[PDB]
Amino acid sequence: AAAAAAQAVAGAAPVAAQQF
Repeated sequence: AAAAAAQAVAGAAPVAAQQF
């Protein structure tokens, strides 16, 4: 669970950064 959690956030982060 931890590894997956972390990986989804790492991947998502920069996307959100481009829009807000």
